[PDB]
Amino acid sequence: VSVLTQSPGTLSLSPGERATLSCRASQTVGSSYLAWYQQKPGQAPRLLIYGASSRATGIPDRFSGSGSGTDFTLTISRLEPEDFAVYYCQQYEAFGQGTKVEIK
Amino acid sequence: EVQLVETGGGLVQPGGSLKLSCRASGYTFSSFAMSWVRQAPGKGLEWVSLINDRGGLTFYVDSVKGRFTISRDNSKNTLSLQMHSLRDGDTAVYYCATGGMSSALQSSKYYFDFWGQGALVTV
Amino acid sequence: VQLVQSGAEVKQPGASVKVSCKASGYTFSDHFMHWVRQAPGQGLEWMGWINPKSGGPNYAQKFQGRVTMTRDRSISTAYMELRGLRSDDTAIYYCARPMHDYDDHDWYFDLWGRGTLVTVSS
Amino acid sequence: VFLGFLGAAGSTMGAASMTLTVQARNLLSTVWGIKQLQARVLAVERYLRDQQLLGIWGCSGKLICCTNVPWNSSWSNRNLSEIWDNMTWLQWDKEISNYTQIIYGLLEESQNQQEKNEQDLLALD
Amino acid sequence: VFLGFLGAAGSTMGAASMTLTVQARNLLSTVWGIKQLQARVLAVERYLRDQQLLGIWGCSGKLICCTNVPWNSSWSNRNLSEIWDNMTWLQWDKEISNYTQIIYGLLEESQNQQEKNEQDLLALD
Amino acid sequence: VFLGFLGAAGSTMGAASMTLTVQARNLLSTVWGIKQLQARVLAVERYLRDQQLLGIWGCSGKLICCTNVPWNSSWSNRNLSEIWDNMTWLQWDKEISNYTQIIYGLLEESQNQQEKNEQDLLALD
Amino acid sequence: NLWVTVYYGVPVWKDAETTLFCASDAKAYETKKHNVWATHACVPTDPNPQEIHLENVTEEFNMWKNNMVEQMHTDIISLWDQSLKPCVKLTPLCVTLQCTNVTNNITDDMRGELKNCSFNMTTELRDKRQKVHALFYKLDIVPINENQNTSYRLINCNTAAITQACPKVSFEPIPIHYCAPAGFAILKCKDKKFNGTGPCPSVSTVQCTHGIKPVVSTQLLLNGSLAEEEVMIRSKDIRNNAKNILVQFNTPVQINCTRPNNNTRKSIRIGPGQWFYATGDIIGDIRQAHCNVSKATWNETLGKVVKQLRKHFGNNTIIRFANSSGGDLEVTTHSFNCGGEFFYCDTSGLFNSTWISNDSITLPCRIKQIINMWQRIGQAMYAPPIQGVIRCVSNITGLILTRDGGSTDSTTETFRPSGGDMRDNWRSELYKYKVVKIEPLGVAPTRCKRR
Ligand SMILES: *[C@@H]1O[C@H](CO)[C@@H](O[C@@H]2O[C@H](CO)[C@@H](O[C@@H]3O[C@H](CO)[C@@H](O)[C@H](O[C@H]4O[C@H](CO)[C@@H](O)[C@H](O)[C@@H]4O)[C@@H]3O)[C@H](O)[C@H]2NC(C)=O)[C@H](O)[C@H]1NC(C)=O
Ligand SMILES: *[C@@H]1O[C@H](CO)[C@@H](O[C@@H]2O[C@H](CO)[C@@H](O)[C@H](O)[C@H]2NC(C)=O)[C@H](O)[C@H]1NC(C)=O
Ligand SMILES: *[C@@H]1O[C@H](CO)[C@@H](O[C@@H]2O[C@H](CO)[C@@H](O)[C@H](O)[C@H]2NC(C)=O)[C@H](O)[C@H]1NC(C)=O
Ligand SMILES: *[C@@H]1O[C@H](CO)[C@@H](O[C@@H]2O[C@H](CO)[C@@H](O)[C@H](O)[C@H]2NC(C)=O)[C@H](O)[C@H]1NC(C)=O
Ligand SMILES: *[C@@H]1O[C@H](CO)[C@@H](O[C@@H]2O[C@H](CO)[C@@H](O)[C@H](O)[C@H]2NC(C)=O)[C@H](O)[C@H]1NC(C)=O
Ligand SMILES: *[C@@H]1O[C@H](CO)[C@@H](O)[C@H](O)[C@H]1NC(C)=O
Ligand SMILES: *[C@@H]1O[C@H](CO)[C@@H](O)[C@H](O)[C@H]1NC(C)=O
Ligand SMILES: *[C@@H]1O[C@H](CO)[C@@H](O)[C@H](O)[C@H]1NC(C)=O
Ligand SMILES: *[C@@H]1O[C@H](CO)[C@@H](O)[C@H](O)[C@H]1NC(C)=O
Ligand SMILES: *[C@@H]1O[C@H](CO)[C@@H](O)[C@H](O)[C@H]1NC(C)=O
Ligand SMILES: *[C@@H]1O[C@H](CO)[C@@H](O)[C@H](O)[C@H]1NC(C)=O
Ligand SMILES: *[C@@H]1O[C@H](CO)[C@@H](O)[C@H](O)[C@H]1NC(C)=O
Ligand SMILES: *[C@@H]1O[C@H](CO)[C@@H](O)[C@H](O)[C@H]1NC(C)=O
Ligand SMILES: *[C@@H]1O[C@H](CO)[C@@H](O)[C@H](O)[C@H]1NC(C)=O
Ligand SMILES: *[C@@H]1O[C@H](CO)[C@@H](O)[C@H](O)[C@H]1NC(C)=O
Ligand SMILES: *[C@@H]1O[C@H](CO)[C@@H](O)[C@H](O)[C@H]1NC(C)=O
Ligand SMILES: *[C@@H]1O[C@H](CO)[C@@H](O)[C@H](O)[C@H]1NC(C)=O
Ligand SMILES: *[C@@H]1O[C@H](CO)[C@@H](O)[C@H](O)[C@H]1NC(C)=O
Ligand SMILES: *[C@@H]1O[C@H](CO)[C@@H](O)[C@H](O)[C@H]1NC(C)=O
Repeated sequence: VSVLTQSPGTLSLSPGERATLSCRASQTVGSSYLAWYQQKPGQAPRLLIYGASSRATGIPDRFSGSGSGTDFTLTISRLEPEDFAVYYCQQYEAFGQGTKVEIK
Repeated sequence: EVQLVETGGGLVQPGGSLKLSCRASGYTFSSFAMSWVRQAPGKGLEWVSLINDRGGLTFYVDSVKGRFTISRDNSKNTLSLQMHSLRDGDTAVYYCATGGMSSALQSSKYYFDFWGQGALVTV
Repeated sequence: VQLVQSGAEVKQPGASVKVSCKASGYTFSDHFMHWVRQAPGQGLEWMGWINPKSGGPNYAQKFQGRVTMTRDRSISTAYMELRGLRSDDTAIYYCARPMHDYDDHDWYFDLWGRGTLVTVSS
Repeated sequence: VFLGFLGAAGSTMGAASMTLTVQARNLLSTVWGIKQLQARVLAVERYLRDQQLLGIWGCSGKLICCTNVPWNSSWSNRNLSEIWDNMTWLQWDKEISNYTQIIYGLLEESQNQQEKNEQDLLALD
Repeated sequence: VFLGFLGAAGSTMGAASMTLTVQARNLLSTVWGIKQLQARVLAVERYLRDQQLLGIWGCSGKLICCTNVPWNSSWSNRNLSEIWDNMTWLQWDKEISNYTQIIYGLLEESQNQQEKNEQDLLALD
Repeated sequence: VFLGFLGAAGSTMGAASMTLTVQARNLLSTVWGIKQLQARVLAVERYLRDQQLLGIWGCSGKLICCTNVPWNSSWSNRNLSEIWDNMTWLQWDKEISNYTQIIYGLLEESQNQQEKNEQDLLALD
Repeated sequence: NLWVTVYYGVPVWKDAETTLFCASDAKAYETKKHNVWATHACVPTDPNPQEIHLENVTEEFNMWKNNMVEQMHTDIISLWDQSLKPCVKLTPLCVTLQCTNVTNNITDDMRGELKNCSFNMTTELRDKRQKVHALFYKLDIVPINENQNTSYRLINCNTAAITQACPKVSFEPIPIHYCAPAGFAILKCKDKKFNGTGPCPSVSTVQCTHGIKPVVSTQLLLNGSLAEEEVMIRSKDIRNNAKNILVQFNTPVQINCTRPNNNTRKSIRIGPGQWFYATGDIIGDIRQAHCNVSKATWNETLGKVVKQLRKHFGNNTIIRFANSSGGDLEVTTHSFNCGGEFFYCDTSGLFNSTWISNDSITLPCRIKQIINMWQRIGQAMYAPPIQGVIRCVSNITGLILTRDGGSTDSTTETFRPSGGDMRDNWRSELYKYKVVKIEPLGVAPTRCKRR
C-alpha cells in the first residue's frame, strides 16, 4: 500500500488564524489522488477534500487544500469554533495517523 | 545550387516555327512559376510569357498571345516555348526565369529571382 | 441518502460478530461498500470492500481468512462478519460508500455510517 | 406535379432533354410508419447524393451542365444525330453503363479540383 | 441562432429583406421518437423542396435572386414605395397568394430552361 | 469511396487541401431500426446545415471558396508557409477554435448580404 | 494581404459519441436460423473492408472512457431480451417439488448434485392436470422449509418469474463488426505495445471494427484477440485495487471442457402451445463436468504475466496468484456457456502459485439451468438441457484480475481472478477503437479575394 505520514502529531493554535496541515506520501508514483477527512470526537469521519484540491459538496470555503506528487496540505483559512477535530489524509486504502488541532 | 540551362536557339526565317526549352536543377521545379523574358541585342528586357507552378495558367504579352505557347513538364523539370510565325521583332536573347506568380498557399512572388544562361534567336 | 448500521454489541474472544449496513436514498448497486475500522485512540483502518452487483469482496491481508462480507440486494443491505475475534478487534466499524467522482477514483467516502461498536471482553 | 412524368422516355434524347424539370420535381416527396419513414429518408439521402455529385463537378443548381472533359470515342463513337435525334436516354444508359464510372472519375477529381485551384490562383492575380 | 427570428415581420418589406439569414438559419433543426423523427424528416424534405425550387430557377445559394420574368400589373399594380416602404411580407403574401403559381410556372420552366439552353448554345460558340 | 478517407490528416494543410472530395463523399450515407434511422437523419441534417452555411456565404457547390473578409492577425499571426507547408488542419482547428464564430459571423451576414445587395443594385444599372 | 478562404472536406475531427450499427456475415445468417445476438437488427457486412493508415497522425485514446463499450453492453442485453420475449415463460412450474437423491451411478464428487423431483403440472386442457417428474440440479432448487420434508422450490420463484430459452435459438457467439454512420469515423490504434490510454502514434481509420464475438465469461477471456508481441497489462489505475486488471495473452492456452453425461431432453406440455423441456434420464454413467488446461502452457503464460506485473510493481516483488475470496457463483468460478450448457469451473488450480524474483490441470466444473445474466436481479432464464455428451474447445486469451489491498508487507502482491461485469470483457476487444466526429468545414488565410 502507500504509506502516509501526516505531520505534526499535535498542533496547538488559537481561533481565527490559518493552520497548514500537511501529509506526505512515500510508497507511491505521484498523482493528485488524496482526500482530507474531518473526524470530530464521537462522530464518524466527514469528507472535506475530494482530490488534490477540490472540495466536497456543502463544505464551506474556509476548508481548502492543494498539492501534487508526494506532498499535499490542508489549509483552514479561519479556525472557527466548529473546526477543531482530527484530520486524516487518504491515498486509496491507506490512511494517515491523524493531526490534532487543539485550542491553546 | 540553382541552375537553369536554355537550349534550342537557332537561326530562323521570318514566319518559321521554333521550340525553345529550358532545363532546371537545384530546387523543386513544381513549386515555382516560370517566365520567359527577352532582351533584344540593342534594347532592354521585355517580359514574354508566364506559366504557373502546376502548368495550367498561361499568360502572354499582347504581341505574342496567339503565336507563342508556354508549357512545362514537372516530371522532366523542363520548360518549353513554342513560337509559331516568328516575325522580325522576335529577335532577342531569351531567358528562362523562376517567378512571376505563386499559389494561394505561398507568399507573393512578383519578381524573377533566378535566371538562365540565355539563348539567342535570330529571325 | 443515509446508512443505518446495527447496534453496539459485546462478544467473547473466539466468537464471531456480524455487523450490518442498511442503505437508503441511493441506488445500492451502483456504488461499492467499504468497511473501515477505528480502534480506540488510533487512526482509521480500512478492512475491505464488496461489490454489491457481484458480491466479490477484497480484504486486507491482516483480515484475510477472518472477515467475510456479503450483501442482500433485495433489502439494499450489506454485511461484514469478523470471525475468530480477539482483544484488539475492539473498535468502531463503519460502512462507507465512495462517491461517483469524475476520474472513477472510488475512494472518496462522502457517505459514512454512524458506527457500530464491538466490545470484546472476557 | 406528376403530370408529364417520364412522358419523354420514348422520345429522342434531345426531345427528352427539354422536360428535365418534370422528372426533377418528382424525385422529392407503428411499424408501418417506420418502414415508410425509412423509404422517405432513403429518398432524401439519394437526392442528396445526386446533388453532391453535381456539386463536386461544378454543376450545382444546373439541370444541364457542360464540363471540360473531352469525350472518348472508346466510350461511344456515335455521331451527334444518332445520339440526340435517333436514340432515347434508356438505350443510351444501356450503352454507356460500363463507362459511367470512368466519366464520373474524370469529372469528380481531375476537372473540378484542377479548375477550382486555377480560379483560386487567378483570383490571386 | 434564434435571436431576431421573425423580428421583421411587422417591418416594411425592404427592412425585412435585410434579415433573411435569420429566418434561413431557423428552418433546419419509442413511439414519441418516431413522431419526432417524422417531424424532423418532414422539415428536411420541406427544406429540400424549397431549395429545389430555388435551383430550378437559377437561384441556388441565393437569398435574393433576380430573374428575367417581367412583372404583370394583373398580379399587382402597386408602386414600388407602396410595396417596399409601406407593406409587410405577410400582407404581400395575402395579396399575391392567388398569383403565386403563375409566377412559379413562369420561373420554373420558361425562363430557366430557355436561359440554360441559350448558355449551352453560347458555350458552343 | 472510402479509399483515401482521412489519409491527409497528418499531411500539411496544402497537401490536405487536394483531397477534399474524398472527405466530402464520405459525409453522406424494430427499435434498432429507429435508432439507426435517427443516426441517418442526423447525418442528413448535419450535411444540410453545413451546406446552408456554405450557401449563406456565397460558397455553394464549392469545396474551396474565397471571400472578401480580411484576415485578422489577432485570429492568427502566422506566415503562409507555416500554415500551409508546416501545419495540419487538426492543429489549425485547435488554434482557431475560439475564433471560428467571429469569422463565421463576418461571413454570415456582413460580407454576403452586402455583396448580394450590391449585385442586385448593379443589375439595376 | 490575407483573406478568409472557406474549405469544405478538411480532415479535421473531434471526439464524439454516436449510435453505431453492427455488421455481420450474411453467410452465417443463412446457416443460423436465429442467434440470440440478432443478425436481423444488424446488417450484412461488406467484403474487402478498407483500413487507411493515418500516417503522421498521433491520436489520444482512452480505453476506460469509451462509449462503444457501453453501446455494446446495451445492445447485447437488449438483443437477449428480445430473443427471450417470444419464448415460453415458466410460471406454471413454480410449485412444490418432492425431491429425492439420484444414486443410479454416482461418483463421490457428484453426490447430491442432481435430484429426482416430482410435481403436479398443468396440461393443454385447462380442466385436467398431470403428475410429472424431472431431474434438477442442487443449485437450481432451494429447501422450502428447514424441516426435512424434502420439499423444494426453484430458486427464482420467490423473487421473479423464469423464462425458458427457445430450443431452436442458438448460443454460439458469431462475430459482429461495429460500424460508424455517415460523418463519423472509427480510429484504430495500430501500436502493438499500447495499454489503452495515452497518445497512440500509429493510427488508422476503419469502416468497421474487426469481428467481435459476444463471449460471456468470468475470470478468463475466451475466443478473443491476442497480443501481437508481449502480454499486455491494462488497468484504469494499477495502484488502485478497486479496478479490475485486464490481461491479454500473446499465445492462447487451449482449454478442453466437457460434460461427459449422456443427456436426454423430455418434452412436457404445460399449455396449449407452451412446452417445458426437462433433463429426462441420463443414459449411462454420471460423471462431473470438468475442464482441462495444459499445465506447462499455463505455467509459461503465468510467468509472462508475472514479468509484466513486475514491470508495474517492482523488479523484486513476489507475485502470488490465489483464488476468489468470495461472491456469487458467476464470479467465484470461471463461468461460461458453450454448446448451450452453462458451466461453472473452480479455478483454484489455475491460481495456486507464488512467484519468487529469480500433463494437465483438471478444473471441477458444475452445471446450472437457472441463469441470471449480466448482474441483474429478477430476470432469470431456464436453459433447456442439451442432448448428448458435449465436448468443447476454447482459447484462453486473457484474464480478469483484482489485486489484494491492505498488504502489511510490501514485498508481495496477490492477484485473484474476478469478473461479473461484461463491460470489462468487451472492453478487452474494443480497447483500440475510438469513434470520432468529422468536422469538414475549415477557414484558413489565403491571399485570394472574391471578385
Ligand atoms: C470458442 O470457439 C469454439 C470454436 O469455434 C467453440 O466451440 C464450438 O462450438 C460450437 C457451438 O457450440 C460447436 O458446434 C456444436 O457442436 C456440434 C458440431 O457441429 C453440433 O452437435 C452442434 O449443433 C447442434 O446444436 C445446434 C444449436 O447450437 C443445432 O442447430 C444443431 O441442430 C445441433 O443440435 C453445434 O454445431 C463446435 O463443435 C465447437 N467447436 C469446438 C472445436 O469445440 C466454443 O464454443 C467457443 N467458446 C465459447 C466459450 O464461446
Ligand atoms: C425418478 O423417480 C421416478 C418416480 O417418480 C422414476 O420413474 C419410475 O421408474 C420406474 C423404474 O424404476 C418405472 O417403472 C416407473 O414407471 C417410473 N415412474 C413413472 C411415474 O412412470 C425414475 O426412474 C427416477 N429417475 C431416476 C433418474 O432415478
Ligand atoms: C500507458 O502508457 C502511457 C505512456 O507510456 C502511460 O502514461 C504515463 O503515465 C502517467 C499516467 O499513468 C502520465 O504521467 C503520463 O500520461 C505518462 N507519462 C510519461 C510518458 O512520462 C500510462 O500510465 C500507461 N498505463 C499503464 C497502465 O501502463
Ligand atoms: C480431462 O482430463 C481427464 C484426466 O486426464 C480426462 O480423463 C481421462 O479420459 C480418458 C479418455 O476418455 C480416459 O480413458 C481416462 O480414463 C480418463 N482419466 C481419468 C479420469 O483419470 C478427460 O478425458 C479430459 N477431458 C476432456 C479433454 O474433455
Ligand atoms: C494448491 O497448492 C497446494 C500447495 O501449495 C496444494 O496442496 C498440496 O498438494 C500436494 C500435491 O497434491 C500435497 O502433497 C500436499 O500435501 C498439499 N498440501 C500442502 C500444504 O502443500 C493444493 O492441492 C493445490 N490446490 C488445488 C490444485 O486446488
Ligand atoms: C413516338 O415516335 C413517333 C415516331 O417514331 C414520334 O412522332 C412521336 O413524337 C414519339 N412520341 C413520343 C412521346 O416520344
Ligand atoms: C480513351 O480510352 C482509352 C482506353 O479505352 C485510353 O487509352 C485513351 O487514353 C482515352 N483517351 C483519352 C483522350 O483520354
Ligand atoms: C455493357 O455492359 C456489359 C456488362 O459488363 C458489357 O459486357 C457490354 O460490353 C456492354 N454492353 C454494351 C451494349 O455496350
Ligand atoms: C414599427 O413601426 C414603427 C412606425 O410604424 C417603426 O418606427 C418601427 O421601426 C417598426 N418596428 C418594427 C420592428 O417593424
Ligand atoms: C398578364 O396577365 C394577363 C391575364 O390577367 C394576360 O392576359 C397577359 O398576357 C399577362 N401579361 C404578360 C406580359 O404576360
Ligand atoms: C386572393 O384570394 C382569394 C381566394 O381565392 C381571391 O378570391 C381574392 O380575390 C384574392 N384576394 C386579394 C385580397 O387579392
Ligand atoms: C508524413 O511526413 C513525412 C515527413 O514529415 C512526409 O514525407 C510524408 O509525406 C507525410 N505523409 C503523410 C501521409 O502526410
Ligand atoms: C481584429 O480584432 C481586434 C480584436 O482582437 C479588433 O479590435 C480589430 O478591429 C480587428 N481588425 C479588423 C481589421 O477587423
Ligand atoms: C483556444 O481555446 C481555449 C479555450 O477557450 C483558449 O483559452 C485558448 O487561449 C485557445 N488556445 C490556443 C492554443 O490558441
Ligand atoms: C400432487 O397432487 C396430489 C394430489 O393430486 C397431492 O397429494 C401431492 O402432494 C401433490 N404433489 C406435490 C405437490 O409434489
Ligand atoms: C485458437 O488459437 C489458434 C492459434 O492462434 C487459432 O488458430 C484458432 O483459430 C483459435 N481458436 C478460436 C476458437 O479462437
Ligand atoms: C449417447 O446416447 C445416444 C442415444 O442413442 C447414443 O446414440 C450415443 O452413442 C451415446 N453417446 C455416448 C458417448 O455414450
Ligand atoms: C479458494 O481457495 C480456498 C483454499 O485456499 C477454498 O477453501 C475456497 O473455497 C476457495 N474459494 C472459492 C470461491 O472457490
Ligand atoms: C511454474 O514455474 C514457477 C517458477 O517459479 C514455479 O511455481 C513452478 O516450478 C512451476 N509450476 C508448475 C505447476 O509447473
